[PDB]
Order: sequence, then structure tokens, then C-alpha cells
Amino acid sequence: GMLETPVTSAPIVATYLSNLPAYRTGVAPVLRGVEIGLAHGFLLAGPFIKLGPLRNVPETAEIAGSLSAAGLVLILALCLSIYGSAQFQSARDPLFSADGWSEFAAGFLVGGEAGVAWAYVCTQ
Amino acid sequence: MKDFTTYLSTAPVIATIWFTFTAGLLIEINRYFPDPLVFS
Amino acid sequence: WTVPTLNPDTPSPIFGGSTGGLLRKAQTEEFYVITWEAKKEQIFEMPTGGAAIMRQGPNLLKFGKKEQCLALTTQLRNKFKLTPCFYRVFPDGKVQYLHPADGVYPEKVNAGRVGANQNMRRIGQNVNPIKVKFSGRMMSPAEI
Amino acid sequence: DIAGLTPCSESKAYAKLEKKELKTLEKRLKQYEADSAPAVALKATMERTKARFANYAKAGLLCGNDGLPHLIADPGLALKYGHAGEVFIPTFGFLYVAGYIGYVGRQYLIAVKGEAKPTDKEIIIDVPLATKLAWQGAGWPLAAVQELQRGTLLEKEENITVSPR
Amino acid sequence: GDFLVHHAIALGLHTTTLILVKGALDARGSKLMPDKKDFGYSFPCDGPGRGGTCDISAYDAFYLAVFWMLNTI
Amino acid sequence: AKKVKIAVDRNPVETSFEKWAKPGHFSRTLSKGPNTTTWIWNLHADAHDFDSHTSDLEEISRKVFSAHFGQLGIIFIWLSGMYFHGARFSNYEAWLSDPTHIKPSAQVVWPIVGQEILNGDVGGGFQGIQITSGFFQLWRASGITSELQLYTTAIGGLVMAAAMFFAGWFHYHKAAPKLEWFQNVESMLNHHLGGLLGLGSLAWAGHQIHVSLPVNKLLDAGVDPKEIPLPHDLLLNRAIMADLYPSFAKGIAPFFTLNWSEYSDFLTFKGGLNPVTGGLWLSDTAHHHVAIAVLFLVAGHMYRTNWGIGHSMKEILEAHRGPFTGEGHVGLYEILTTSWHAQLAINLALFGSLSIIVAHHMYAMPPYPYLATDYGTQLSLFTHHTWIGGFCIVGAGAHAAIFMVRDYDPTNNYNNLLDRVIRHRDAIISHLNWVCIFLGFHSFGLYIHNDTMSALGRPQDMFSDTAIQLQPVFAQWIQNTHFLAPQLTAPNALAATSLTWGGDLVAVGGKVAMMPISLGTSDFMVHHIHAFTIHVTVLILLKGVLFARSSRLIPDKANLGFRFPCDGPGRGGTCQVSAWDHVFLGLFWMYNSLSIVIFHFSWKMQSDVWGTVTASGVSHITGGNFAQSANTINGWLRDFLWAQSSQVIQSYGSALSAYGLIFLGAHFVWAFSLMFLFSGRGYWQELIESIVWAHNKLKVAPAIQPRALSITQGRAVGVAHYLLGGIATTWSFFLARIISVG
Amino acid sequence: AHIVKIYDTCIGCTQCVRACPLDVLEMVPWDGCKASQMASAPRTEDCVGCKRCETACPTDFLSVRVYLGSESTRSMGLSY
Ligand code: CLA
Ligand code: CLA
Ligand code: CLA
Ligand code: CLA
Ligand code: CLA
Ligand SMILES: CC1=C(C/C=C(\C)CCC[C@H](C)CCC[C@H](C)CCCC(C)C)C(=O)c2ccccc2C1=O
Repeated sequence: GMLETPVTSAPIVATYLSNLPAYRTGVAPVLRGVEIGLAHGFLLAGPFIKLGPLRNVPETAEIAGSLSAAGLVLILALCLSIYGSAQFQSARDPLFSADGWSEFAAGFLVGGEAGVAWAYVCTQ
Repeated sequence: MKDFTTYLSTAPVIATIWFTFTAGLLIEINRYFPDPLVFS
Repeated sequence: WTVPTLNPDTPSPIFGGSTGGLLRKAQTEEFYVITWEAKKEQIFEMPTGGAAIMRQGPNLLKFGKKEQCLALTTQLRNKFKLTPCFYRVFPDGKVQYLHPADGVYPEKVNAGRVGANQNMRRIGQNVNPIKVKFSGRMMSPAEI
Repeated sequence: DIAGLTPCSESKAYAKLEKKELKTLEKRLKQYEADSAPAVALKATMERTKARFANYAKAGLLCGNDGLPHLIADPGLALKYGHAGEVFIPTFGFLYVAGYIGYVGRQYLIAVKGEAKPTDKEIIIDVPLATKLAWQGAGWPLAAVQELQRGTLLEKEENITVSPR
Repeated sequence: GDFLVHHAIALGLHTTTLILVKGALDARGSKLMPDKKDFGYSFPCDGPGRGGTCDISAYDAFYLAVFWMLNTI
Repeated sequence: AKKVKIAVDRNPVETSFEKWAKPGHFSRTLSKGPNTTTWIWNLHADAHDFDSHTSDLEEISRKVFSAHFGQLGIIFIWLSGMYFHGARFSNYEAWLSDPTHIKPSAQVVWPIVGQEILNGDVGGGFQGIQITSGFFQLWRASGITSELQLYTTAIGGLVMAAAMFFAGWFHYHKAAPKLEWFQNVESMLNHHLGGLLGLGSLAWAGHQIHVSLPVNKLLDAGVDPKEIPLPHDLLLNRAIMADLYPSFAKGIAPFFTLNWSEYSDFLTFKGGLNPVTGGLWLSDTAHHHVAIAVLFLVAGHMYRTNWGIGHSMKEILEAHRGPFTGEGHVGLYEILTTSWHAQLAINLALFGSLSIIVAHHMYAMPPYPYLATDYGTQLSLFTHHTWIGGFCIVGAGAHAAIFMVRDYDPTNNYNNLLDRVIRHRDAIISHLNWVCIFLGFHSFGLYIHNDTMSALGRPQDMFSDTAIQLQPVFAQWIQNTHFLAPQLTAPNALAATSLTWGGDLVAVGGKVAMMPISLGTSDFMVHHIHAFTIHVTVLILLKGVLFARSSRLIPDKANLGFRFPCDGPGRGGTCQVSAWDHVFLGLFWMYNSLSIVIFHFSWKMQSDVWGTVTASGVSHITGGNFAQSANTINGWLRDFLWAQSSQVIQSYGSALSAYGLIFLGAHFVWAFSLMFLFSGRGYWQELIESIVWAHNKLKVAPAIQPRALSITQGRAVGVAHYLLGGIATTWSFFLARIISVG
Repeated sequence: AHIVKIYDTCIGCTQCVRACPLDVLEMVPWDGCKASQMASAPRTEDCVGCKRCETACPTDFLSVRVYLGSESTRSMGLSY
């Protein structure tokens, strides 16, 4: 069969993945979308603020960077939505279905924008 | 000796001798008649 | 000669495994199974890379595409002088048998075969492309 | 003169060009000894430079505003004003040699086609035959024309392979 | 100076014409592929047999001629 | 316990010119003679492919052994010519008197068709072509002081060349070693470690201690070369040597009584560069080769041959067996004693990597007198030995794939290191694929980021020292550690090994020989370009080796061979799947990567190291513009290629005008190659059909049928012309530049 | 699926069948040649277009011809 390897087949690694929102079955797709969106949204603000074109402005740097992070989350939400449209047109997990993914994309937008907003509040 | 003279008759050997001769003739002509541009 | 029936419980060669094996296609579209009898345990080369030991008696392998099965068949037949046969297996559980289609390898002429895609003319006697134009689809003069 | 050109012997720019080249050589000369090996070589170069500029002027070439010789290619203008040696005469000089080489090679290729194994006579040259054909090629223009008139120069259209059409 | 450049331009026109004209006159077939017409204007090749047939279609003659056109222009 | 012994066969082959008159005799296919022009190319392509002429390993080994004598004989003719031309057509004797003002020259051209202008004014009342091979510096270091000494070496070189050709004939036609002789790997290593490298190092130490050191000590003191004692007078008269080095007054007793400290005067550990000549101390170099001699002589007694003591290489390999690697190194010994290609793959890899290491160490630690201040020699030697190393490494990939196709046998390799590597090749190539994409974005993307920011008038947004910074902190730490090594970690060394680490510059004849090299943001960016282009070259070559036998596209690629064009247009198209084509593609990337390496070296040295020393300070050739300009692609185009190519394009009418011609000619050959790379033989075979028709019409059609080159030969012809044109273009550009200003 | 055609110049050498790496071709009885057999192409849906069969045909011009056509998972030679 496939080449067995500790990275591919280990107990500690398997348990960690099984607890991630993507692999945690039994949770509504919308809730998983919010949980995933919040994590990525919070991180997405970092690089924009520190290395953006308005990074050296004292107070505008925080606003401009976070506002650009919010924009990228919006674009990503569109990518999630159209992916579901193309992939699911006609199985065990509800997420991998036309109904499930549409809820998942909506949750990501809500969670992602909340994470970006929450990141801004931490700064000020 | 027949085979050796046959080897000298191979295409690469003939070309080397022929162009060595041809080049030498042209080089020698330009040594005694330097800078020919017009028949005159 | 009758169409053989595949035995899914046939033992497989001694192979550690590799990254050149089946992919998600096998679980969704199809895969191929090759089986043969081995006179003695011997080392052969896997078309997917590496070396495997064939058990004495029946052996069974699964491959991702037909060409891989027929590549192993050429090795076993030409070098080790065996006589393998392989199938096409679908995810629904159906099994299709081929090579040898009628039990005799195609290189050897056998009565009962019906000629297919045989044109009783030369290549130089085909019509010009203009005469097969607007036939509903791109058609070569050889097709008609 | 022709096309607005002037004889190099009467060209101001042509004369100035010679001084520039000699001046460059003289500048390098004064860093050596009188009769050292480098000095002798440089003096030899200067002699050839002076001879070259005298020969081109003596040849009656035409120089442009650049002060460099220009050649006349029209046969009518060349023969009219005595420039036949620039292009016109060398034209028939080259063709004789070019036809000589081509005619000799064609004779050899025909000669070995009759042999049992023509291919082995091409990688391994038949030197005695090649030398024989090399000397007889001096009269190629006469032999070439006679083949044309007798109709043995060209193959028949029916003996040449061609693709479907 | 204009003499040399003009003759280079002639080389470009004649060579580009050579490639394009060969691509058209040999489009219907050749000794290496007598029945090229049965494959169409644009196909990859006829395989490595018969010595190799890379860039044998009439489409490929045009493809090679574009390089010479850019060089000429 | 097969004894190690000499084993030969008497008169294996007859010496006759019969086969010289039968081209293709070596191969069954070509022995029948030509029918098409393809036969001619096949004759030269397969001439040295011994492994395919015969299946007998013994016959293959005997041809390899004698073909190596021919290579040695050719090098001796080449070496003899270099020494001879130094004696008869050089200004070496004048150079010894005034090394800092006279340009080395050892080639003179005849006065024909006006080419005598290439005999430039080089100094010493001599006219000739300036050489960048560094032979004058090498001869001075060894102690050569007259053209007679150069002349005698050339005559000795020809005698050695004759001996090498006799040996090749003797050991093939008269006494050919048997296969069992060639397979004494333990014996060969013992002799090559202690005998070739070991005694060779000791013998050269003898020359340096007795000839080079005394002669160069007086030359540096200013003694006229003609008034220096001859090397044999130094050898016969211990009194003379005692004056230069008092340690010689005690003879060899200190060596045998272990009072080795007595020899401290000529066996030194100074480090650094000799201030007078700008090169390494020869006393340091003598102690180096004495130490190296002992290390290798000890190394040559490790393997067991005939007397029990020693190691068995097979036993070492089979003992190194771990939990993660299955069987382990089992089966490698049989692979490496029965496959010449496997041996060649390893040796080319390390021999090429060694040549690249030589380039870095020789510039940073100039080992010859007056080598450093001769910027033309420094640039040429570094660039020459980088190119040699690059080609050898690509060959290592080529002959690793040949082994994989021809000499690989699965039965001998089951669950060993070699087998397990093949079984996760997708994991290796997929990961190496991602690393290359990552390195391409984060190294070349930075240049694109800087170019766009600069064009937009946003210099503060660029990656640079005056902007967002990328400091090679790790490299800077190592530079400082080596600079302080003599204080604590190498107490008995007086100076640091190189002046690149830090300290003060050494100037010879008003020019900088070596000074500290600073690493900044530009150096950070260029280094990660090197890592990118090297990793890609590994990907192409390693992919070819791992997929030589089969892949998910061609499951039976081994049966097709090592060198085939494709498997047809099926499966979407299979052009260039053979392992030979991975060498063909790998050559382009090796050329791409080494071109940046030699551009990096050339610009960094001129900008930051090379220059003229004056009262105020050091003024560099390009005035320190590397730091601010080399962070954009536009900077390289304008400041490096456009500005420095001024010398080559203005060379007409001078002694350097030859480089101008080759600069254009190289550009031509390179562009000419794209005809073969961008086209296919299908077009050309049809073109020849119309051309053949014209010859048939005139009864002048050849008997050997014209054929367009094969698919593979088109790719081989393309890459060879591409490399020659590209490399020759840089060669002309470098020499015309550095000779003119350096 | 590609198109594979056998023409009446076949001499029944069987080389095309041996060369094919996907068992697309086979030999059938015939009366039009000395060998009394002709090549057949009953399984063109498995053809990949390698044209190894054309490389192996001795007749001039070829007696087996492959016309690349519509692509699919099988004809594109994919294992994924
Ligand atoms: C490649 C083509 C070509 C071209 C464009 C020219 C061009 C020219 N030629 Mg030349 N010529 C050529 C080839 C060419 N020639 C050839 C192959 C030969 C034979 C070897 C000649 C022989 C020749 C002679 C004998 C004369 C010219 C002359 C001329 C000039 C005016 C007449 C003419 O030819 O008109 C245009 C050209 C053509 C239509 C092509 C055929 C030209 C024929 C062969 C010559 C015509 C001469 C003309 C009747 C002279 C009348 C007196 C004139 C002062 C008006 C003109 C510069 C005349 C001249 O020197 O004028 C100053 C002149 O006397 N040519
Ligand atoms: C005059 C002496 C002599 C003679 C008559 C022979 C005769 C023979 N040898 Mg022997 N041989 C000799 C000397 C001789 N050898 C020497 C000196 C060596 C040591 C290198 C060898 C090594 C040797 C080997 C290893 C083999 C032979 C073989 C042969 C046979 C065929 C050789 C052939 O086709 O050569 C024709 C080849 C050439 C003329 C090429 C010459 C190559 C040399 C090395 C010059 C290289 C120049 C180099 C490329 C220069 C750069 C080029 C660049 C400027 C373009 C034949 C029985 C072969 C055999 O028996 O096969 C069954 C065989 O495998 N010989
Ligand atoms: C391989 C390298 C090498 C060689 C060949 C030499 C050689 C020499 N060294 Mg040097 N040396 C070396 C490395 C070397 N050294 C190193 C690495 C060091 C650093 C430790 C030194 C340090 C050193 C010192 C300090 C001294 C020498 C000295 C000498 C000389 C005399 C040695 C002596 O007393 O020998 C004693 C005896 C022998 C070596 C045996 C000789 C055997 C002969 C050749 C046998 C001949 C037999 C034959 C059949 C007879 C001819 C018959 C025929 C005519 C018919 C000698 C020229 C001494 C000298 O004079 O310096 C100027 C000296 O003082 N060396
Ligand atoms: C120690 C070095 C070494 C040795 C001994 C060999 C030996 C061999 N190699 Mg390997 N190889 C090496 C290094 C080496 N290689 C390197 C560094 C590379 C990377 C470029 C390769 C890449 C390589 C490939 C890709 C192949 C081989 C092959 C072979 C085999 C046949 C070679 C042959 O017939 O050549 C005959 C020689 C020629 C046709 C002459 C080539 C001339 C070149 C292209 C000229 C380039 C320009 C020139 C140097 C300078 C300008 C010239 C001027 C006239 C303009 C043979 C076992 C072939 C094989 O089948 O192996 C099993 C094969 O396919 N090698
Ligand atoms: C300048 C010419 C050029 C370029 C840019 C590339 C680029 C590449 N080659 Mg190629 N290659 C070239 C010439 C070139 N090659 C030539 C002439 C040959 C023939 C010898 C090859 C042969 C060859 C081989 C055989 C291989 C490559 C590989 C690669 C890849 C290296 C790793 C990577 O992904 O880097 C990152 C990509 C880049 C640096 C490209 C430029 C990226 C820009 C600067 C930033 C991105 C733009 C941004 C998103 C904005 C877009 C806006 C727009 C959408 C509106 C990459 C795609 C290797 C590969 O695939 O490795 C995985 C590989 O195996 N090349
Ligand atoms: C130009 C070209 C050709 C045509 C090139 C050919 C046929 C090579 C020509 C070599 C020489 C010029 C011909 C043979 C010369 C003889 C040795 C005779 C010479 C006699 C004297 C003049 C020396 C291909 O065959 C080809 C094949 C595959 C991909 C690209 C190309 C490609 O680009």
C-alpha cells in the first residue's frame, strides 16, 4: 500500500488533526465556518499593519492595515462560495454538500470579519 | 601500409590535409601580396 | 476456455510499499488488478518503482491504470516465463476481465476473432478532406 | 565623379586617414629602441600602411565623404570608367573557381555510382581518381556547355521521385 | 551602409517566404508523411518513427516563420 | 580470501591499421557502413560508449584504463606547450625584474592580414597577447628564474607525453590487466591515498623547502634574479642554506630527535598574506604540505590487502545499519565494483564540487606571489574553475541516470538504502519542487519588489540598507569569529587565514591585494538567488535519476533506454521524458546559476575590494556602487552590464580588438543555437527533400542519403551552441574589461 | 478516443500487436496475404496515441495508422 511513515501515520498527529474545526464532525457547518474564520481573520491583520504602505504613519497604520485585512477576508469568502457552487452540483459529513458549504462560506465571512475587528480592538 | 594509406583516405583526414593546403595557399598569397582589394 | 473469476483474497507479493501506488482515482473511477501463478519465490521490479518478492503460487497486485498492468505482464512473461492476466475493477464492485480477451494472447492469431477498424484499401486511396466537410463534426477522410 | 564620389587620390579625407593610422603607429614606436624587435615590427607595419594607401590611390578607386574606397558594381559604369577590376572582373574569377569545384565533385560522384558499393567510396575517398578528376576540371566551362547541348546534364522528370500532390 | 541593410532585408523577406511557402505547398503531404492532409492543419507530430517528425504540420511552418518575420521587421 | 596480485593477459590484441580503415568496427550496427548521413553522427556519438559495444566487463575495463593514458598524454603535451611558450614566446625574464609594471604575455601572433595589432604593448620591450592563466605567478613561486628552466620542463613534458601514450598501447595491446586486477578497490585506495596524494605532497614539500623557499626569500629581498644561487647550489651547499635559514646548520638531527621546533624558521604558521608580494607565505605553504603528507600516508594504511591488518570496505558498509533504513548500505559494494558509471557519477560530483571550492579559496587566500594585484588573473581563475565544477556536477547526474537504466538490477537491491529512496521519490521531488517555488518567490520576487518600488518613487519601501533591511547576521557572525580566531581558538596562528574576515588591507605596488569584505542587504539577496538556482538544478537532475526507470507517465521507461526523444504524442505528449533530457535541461539551469555567481564575484570585487591605494584611501574600480545598486534588476542592467561593457565595445583598433570580435561572434553562436532548440526535424527533413530534388535533377545527388539530424542530436547541438555562445560572451566581456581597467 | 485503422497492405508480421503497450491490437485470420492474418483494432478506447505500432510496421507506407482524437482519462494516460 502507501508508504507508511510516522508523519502520515502517528497517534499524536492524528489526535491533533481530529480536534481541528475542519475535521471535527458533529458540528454544524456554520459554526465550523465561524471558528475557522475567526482564527484566520485575527492573524490576517498582522502583516498588513506592520508592512503596509502606510505602516510608518502613527495612527493611520492600524486603521489602514486592518481595513485591508477585512477586504481580503471578503475576497476569500467569495472564493469559498464559488468553490461550493462548482464542486457540489448534484458525503458522510454535511459540510461536503451544496447546502453545507454555503452555510460554511457564510460563517467564514462573519467569523473572519469579526476576527479582523477583534484584532483592531486589541491595538486600540 | 595499404591499410594505413586507406586510413589517410578517410573523409576527416582528407579534409584536414585539403583545408590545411587550401588555407596555406591563401595565407601565403596574402603574405606576398598584402592587402588585395581590387584586381588592378 | 472460460472467463476467469477474480479472487479478492489472493495473496500479494512481499512489498514494503511506495508513494507511486494508487490515488483517489481508484476510489472514484476504477483501478486494475493483475494476477498470476509463480513457480518459485523471486524478485521482480514494480512498474511503480522498487522491487517486490513474488510468493510461490498465486499473486495479486493492484495498479492505477491499464498500462501499468500490461507493463508488469511483459516483464513476467518475457523474463520469468509466467502467464499473467488482469482485470478492470470499478468502485461499485463490478469486475471486467481483459488481456487475454479470449484466453489467447493477441500476438497469436486465433479463430473466432472479428476484424475491427479494418479498411480494405491503402492509405493513398482515402478521399480528400473537402469531401468530408460539414459532416457534423471534425472527421478525417480515413473514418469514412 | 560617379554618384558624387571623388577619386581617392584627390580626396582630402582619404589623405587625412593615412596620417591618423601612421600617427597611431608612430606613437607606439617611440617607447622602444631603434633596432629592437618591437621597433622593427612596427616599422614594417608602417611600410605596408604607406604602400596600401598608395596602391588604392594608384588603382583609381572612388572615395566618399567618409574618405574610404567604394566599389562600382554596374557592368556598364565599371567598363565605362575603368572600374572593371573592383567587382566585374572578380565576378568571372569566382565563377570559374566555383564551377571548377562543383564540376569536379559532380564528376567524382558520377564515377563512383557505377562501383559496387558507392557509399564506401564517399567516406573513404578514392584519391587516385580524385586527383585525375581534379586536373581535368580546368576545362569545365567547355565540358559543362557540351553536356547541356547534348541533353545529358539533367535527369528526366520521370526518373525523379516526388511526393503525392 | 544602405546597400548592406537592404540586402539583409531581402534575406528576411525571402527566408520568411521560404518557410511560409514550404508550409503551404507541403501542407497536403510529403515523402516523410504522404497523407498529411488526413490529420489537418495543426497536429503535434507523427511520432518518433521514421526518424522523428517534430514540427511537421503546416501549423508548425507558420510557427517557425513568425520568428523570421519578427527578425525581418 | 583472494590474494591481491598483478594479473594480465599477454598480447590480447594485435597492433594493426586494418581497423583504422573500417569505421564503425567497434559496433555491430555501424560495422555495415553508411546508407544515410545519420550513420556518420552515430559513429562519433557511440565511439567512447564502451559499455554498449561489449557486455564483457573485463573488455570494458581495459579500454577505460588505456583511454585514460591517452588523456594523460594529451595533458602533458598541453602542459609542455605552456612551459615551452613561456621559454620562447614570453617576457617572463623581464617580468621577474618588474612584476608590478609588466603584464604577463606568452603568445605571439604572426604578421599576416594585419593581425599583428593583437601583439600589444605589454612591457619589457616585448609585444604579445596578455595572458590571464597565472603561469608566471606559479613559476615564480616554484623558483623558476630563467627560460632554460622553462625549456627543460617542456622537453620533460614531451617525454612524459610519449611515456603516457606508450603505457596506453602497452596495457591494451601487450599486457592488459584482468578484471580481478581492476576490482582491488582496497589496494587502489591505499596506493592513491598514501602513494599518489601522500608521496606527491611530501615530494613537493621537498622542492619548496630546498628550492622555492630560498629562491623566493632572495627575490623578495630585491636580489637580481640572475644573481640568485642556482637551486642545485642550494642543495649541495648547506652553508648557503644556513645563511638564509639557520635551522639547516643542524641537519636532519632535529627531525629524528623530535626537536621539530628547531625548524620554526622555515616551517611557520604565520597566516595572512606576505606584505611584499601579497601572496601566502611559502614557509606556511611548506608546513602545509608536510602536514598533508603525513595525514595521507597514514590514510593509506587503512584498508586490508594481503596481511590481515586493515579494514574491509564491504564489512564497514554492512555494519552501518539502522532502524530507519531497513537493510542499509548492503549491496553498495557490489554496485561500486561492477559499475563504472556508478563510480563516475560519484567522482564527477565531488571533483566538480572541489573545483568550485578551489575558486573560492584561491581568491580569498592568494597562494602565489603577485597573483592578487593581477586582477585579470584573479577574475579568470575564479571564473574558469567555477565553470569546470559546474559541468562536472551536471555530468554526475548524467552518469547516475546511466547507472540507473543499465547497471541497476532489482534482485541485488531489495529494501536497501538505494531501494528505499526509489520508493518515496514522489515525496522527494514534490518537496524539492515546493522549495524551489518558495525560493524563487522570496529571492527573485524581492528584486521585482525593489524595481517596482523604485520606479514608483518609493525608495523608502525598498529592501535595502537605507530601507527595510535584510542583514546576513549569520554570515557576519562567522566573519567576526574567524577574525578573532588567533586570540583564543587558534593561539599559535599569528594572523587570520584570510583578510576577508576583517582587519587591515594589504597593498602591493599601490593596488589592493585583499581587504575585508562586508556583507549587506545586497549580499543577502544575491546569496539566496544562488540557493534558488542551485536547488532548481538539483531538482532537474535528481528528478531524472529517480525517474530514469519508470514514472506514473511511462511505466516502462527503462526499456526505452537512457537516450530517446519521447514515447510519442500519446498521453497528451511525452517529449523529453528520458533521463538524457534531464541532463539537457539541467545544463541550461547550471549555466543560468553559474552566470549569476561569476557576475556576483565580478561586481563585488571591483566595487568593494579591487582598487588603487592612495594617500586619502582606497578608490575602487566601480566606486562601491554594489551596495546601493545591486538590489534591483535595473541596477544590474545599467551599472554592471551596460557600464562595464564599454571596454569591450570600444576595443576595435587596439590590442584588445580581438575580444570585441569574439564578443560579437559569441552573440552570434548563441542566437544561432535557438534555431535548433525552437524547431523540430520534421520541418528540416521535408526541406531536404526539395533540396535533394534539385541535386537529383542535375545528377549530383549523393549516394549517402541526406537526413535531418535526429531529435536528440537537435537538442544536443542546440545546447552545445547555446552554452558556447553564452559563456564565450562573458569570457570576452570579462577579459576586455578587467585587462583594460584592472 | 483515438482512431486506429488497419489498411489492406498488412502482411501479418504481428509487430504492431507486440509493440502496443495497451493491448489495443490483435491478429485475426485473413486471406489477403501470405501470412493469412491481418491486424485488428478492437479496443481503441484504451489507445493512448503513443504510435509505437506505427514505428513497428514494415510496410511502406504504413498499414496501421493512428489519428489522435477526443481526449479522456484513458487516452490521456492518467492514473489520477
Ligand atoms: C542588375 C540590373 C541592372 C541595372 C539596374 C542597371 C543599371 C544601369 N546600367 Mg547596367 N548592366 C547590367 C545590369 C544592370 N544595369 C548588366 C547585367 C549588364 C551586362 C553585363 C549591363 C550593361 C550595361 C551597359 C553596357 C550600360 C549600362 C548602363 C546602365 C545605366 C543606364 C541604363 C540602364 O541599364 O538602365 C536600366 C537597366 C536595365 C533596364 C537593365 C538592362 C540594362 C542594359 C543591359 C544596358 C542598357 C544600356 C543603355 C542602352 C545605354 C544608353 C545610354 C545611356 C547614357 C542613357 C544604369 C545605371 C549604361 C551606363 O553606363 O549608363 C551611365 C550603359 O552604358 N549597363
Ligand atoms: C600506432 C599504434 C596503434 C595501432 C596501429 C593500434 C591499433 C588498434 N588499436 Mg590501439 N592504441 C594505441 C596505439 C595503436 N593501436 C595507443 C597509443 C593506445 C593508448 C591510447 C591505444 C589504445 C587502444 C584502445 C583502448 C583500443 C585500441 C583499439 C585498436 C584497434 C582499432 C583502433 C582504431 O580504430 O583507431 C582509429 C582511431 C583514431 C585514429 C582516433 C585517434 C585518437 C587519439 C587518442 C587522438 C586524440 C586526439 C584529440 C581528439 C585531439 C583534439 C581534437 C580537437 C582538436 C578537434 C586496432 C587493433 C581498439 C580495439 O582493439 O577495439 C576492439 C580499442 O578499443 N587501441
Ligand atoms: C621527499 C622530500 C625530500 C627530499 C628528497 C629531500 C632531500 C634532501 N634533504 Mg630535505 N627535507 C624534507 C624533504 C625532503 N628532503 C622535509 C619534508 C623536511 C622538513 C622536515 C626537510 C628538511 C631537511 C633538512 C633540515 C635538511 C635536508 C637535507 C636534505 C638533503 C640531504 C639529506 C640527507 O642527509 O640524506 C641522508 C641520506 C640519504 C637521503 C640517502 C641517500 C640514498 C642514495 C640516493 C642511494 C643511491 C644508491 C645508488 C645505487 C648509488 C648510485 C650508483 C650509480 C652512480 C652507479 C637532501 C637533498 C639536508 C641538506 O643538505 O639540506 C641542504 C638538511 O640539512 N632536508
Ligand atoms: C570524466 C569525464 C567523463 C567521461 C569519462 C565520460 C564518459 C562518457 N559519457 Mg559523459 N559526461 C561528462 C563527463 C564524462 N563522461 C560530463 C561532464 C557531462 C555533462 C555535460 C556528461 C554528459 C554525458 C551525456 C549526456 C552522455 C554522456 C555519455 C558518455 C559516454 C559516451 C561519450 C561519447 O561517446 O562521447 C563522444 C564524444 C563526442 C561526440 C564529442 C563531443 C563534443 C562536444 C559536444 C564539443 C563541445 C565544444 C568543445 C569542447 C569546444 C569548442 C570546439 C570547437 C571545434 C568549436 C561515456 C561513457 C553518453 C552515453 O551514452 O553514456 C552512456 C551520453 O549520452 N556523458
Ligand atoms: C526568465 C525566464 C524564466 C522564468 C521567469 C522561469 C520561471 C520558472 N521556471 Mg523556467 N525556464 C526558463 C526560463 C524561465 N523560467 C528557460 C529558458 C528554460 C529552458 C532551459 C526553463 C526551464 C525550466 C525548468 C526545466 C524548470 C523551470 C522551473 C521554473 C520555476 C522555478 C520555481 C518557481 O516557481 O519560481 C517562482 C516563480 C517565478 C520567480 C516567476 C516570476 C514570479 C513573479 C516575479 C512574481 C509573481 C507575480 C505576481 C503574482 C503578480 C501577478 C499579477 C497578474 C496575475 C495580473 C518557475 C515557474 C522549475 C520548476 O518548475 O520548479 C518548480 C523547473 O523544473 N524552468
Ligand atoms: C538547422 C537544423 C537542421 C538541419 C541541419 C543539418 C542537416 C546539419 C548540417 C551539417 C553540415 C553543414 C552538413 C554536412 C557537411 C558535410 C560534412 C560536407 C562538408 C564539406 C566541406 C564544406 C567541409 C536539423 O536537422 C535539425 C534537426 C532537429 C532540430 C533542429 C534542426 C535544425 O535546426
